Formats: sequence, C-alpha cells, structure tokens
Amino acid sequence: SEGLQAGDKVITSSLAAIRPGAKVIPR
Amino acid sequence: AREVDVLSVKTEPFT
Amino acid sequence: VNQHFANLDDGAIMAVPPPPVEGLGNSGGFALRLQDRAGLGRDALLAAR
Repeated sequence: SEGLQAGDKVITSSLAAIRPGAKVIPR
Repeated sequence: AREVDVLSVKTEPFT
Repeated sequence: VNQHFANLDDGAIMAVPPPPVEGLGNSGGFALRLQDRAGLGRDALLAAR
C-alpha cells in the first residue's frame, strides 16, 4: 500500500544473503 | 557480488 | 557443492563433513551453548548472540 513507486527495482532473490548497502549483481 | 533476481515494480489495477 | 550453491537465490545450502565420532554432535569442531544464567530475556540473549 505504501513505500513503493512504479519502476522501483526490488530484489526478489537471495534476501538471506544481502546486507544493506552491499554491492549486488542484477540478473 | 551475489547475482540476484531483480523485479522492476510496475503498477497494475487490482480489485 | 558449496562453491556451486554459493549463489543460490532461495535460502542457504551448507555442506559440512560429518563429525568424526557418531553421537558426539551434528558436525565436527566446537559446540558452545550461550546461556543466560540471569534471565536477561530473549532479546538480550539474541543480542549477546
């Protein structure tokens, strides 16, 4: 309902292995 | 770096 | 296996060689229980963790 805007790139994988601000590789 | 699946958020009507 | 599933996207996969002696633990190495001999509470125990 809130906190998301159209076009936001949300990560839907490996959420257990990501910390805030860490660098990740999109697929 | 850990390769992750990224979903581009889109708005669609939903009732 | 650990190198293969190092980039698994749904959870965690860990390969541990079995403990040398059966019945002395679930894996080799050291086993430590972090107690709260005073009752600091669950949140405090996780903080110590």
